[PDB]
Amino acid sequence: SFKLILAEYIRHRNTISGNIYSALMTLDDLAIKQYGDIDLLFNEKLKVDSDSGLFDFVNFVKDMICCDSRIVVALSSLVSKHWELTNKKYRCMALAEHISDSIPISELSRLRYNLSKYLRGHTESIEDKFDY
Amino acid sequence: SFKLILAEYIRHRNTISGNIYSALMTLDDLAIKQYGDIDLLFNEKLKVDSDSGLFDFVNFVKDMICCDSRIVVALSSLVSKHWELTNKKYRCMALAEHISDSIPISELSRLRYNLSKYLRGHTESIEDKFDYFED
Ligand code: NA
Repeated sequence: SFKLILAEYIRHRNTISGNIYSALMTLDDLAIKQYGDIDLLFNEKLKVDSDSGLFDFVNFVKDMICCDSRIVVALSSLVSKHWELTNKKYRCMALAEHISDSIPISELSRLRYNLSKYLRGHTESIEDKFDY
Repeated sequence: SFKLILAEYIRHRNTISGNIYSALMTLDDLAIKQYGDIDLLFNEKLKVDSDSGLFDFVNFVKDMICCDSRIVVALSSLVSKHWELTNKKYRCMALAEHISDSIPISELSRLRYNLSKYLRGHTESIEDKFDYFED
């Protein structure tokens, strides 16, 4: 159910509406802090517009999921938006189902916990604490 | 473009017609010899209907992308067909562009070499030989 929220967000980042999705867009800031220029990362490093762009993107994020799903969710939604804006919506659909399905349960719970805290106004940002 | 012909075949195996494509369908027999019942490979071993089916399929064939495009092309086309028939056409399109572009130029030329021979009636089946310069 939270999986499905994540999938929906990644799949439809470009047009989607609702508070929970606006919340998730605040994760962009983490990706920007981490990589600096996202366009450069997408266009020059990963070549996301190439014929292998979907697979090269997933290969880039595959190990960092268990490090920080916040980053992977942010990057996946941004590349999905990029692909939708270049008529590769099919890649958005393929990415969303696989990223959402591949976040391990520990990391999924962690993301849900920190998002919940943000959504109730307990925290300024979506943090990375574990609910022990 | 030969590459684009392969992409078209994989993308649209379920509905595509034409001499080049019916020829590529003869490669199924290679896949069936290699792996046996394709349905079992797809449904039980690879679980291609799962949310990660696309990526699990690509991972399964990735070792052959470089060295045996006959089998990779056949299996990709067959799983594409399966996904079109189970309402996941978006997977057909993601698969076709990636597989077609990930086959090395030398293996491309090889497939083209053997396919042309088949289509010209010089061989009974689509072989796996190299021309003088790649052998
Ligand atoms: Na020939």
